[PDB]
Amino acid sequence: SSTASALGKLQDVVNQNAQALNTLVKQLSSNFGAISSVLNDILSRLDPP
Amino acid sequence: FASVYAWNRKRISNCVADYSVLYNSASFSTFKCYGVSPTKLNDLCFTNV
Repeated sequence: SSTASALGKLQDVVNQNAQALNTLVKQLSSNFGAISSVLNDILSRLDPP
Repeated sequence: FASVYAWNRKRISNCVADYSVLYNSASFSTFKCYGVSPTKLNDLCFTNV
């Protein structure tokens, strides 16, 4: 009870999973060389070709 | 209009423009536009010109 940090393995697993998921979801905002980071504005501003 | 060395720069803001009538005029020798399609110019809303 008194001494914490004795359950490191489960916390590490949860932290790794959460951090990987957060990195994946944050990657969605990258420009990737285009002119905008959102496809809706690309459809609403350009011409197909 | 002044020369190329003294190009005249002007600010356009706080107005409701209408580019359709400007586009439909046939007096323009050349009309090529980048990044925005001329047809969709009547829907986007900008900050200043």
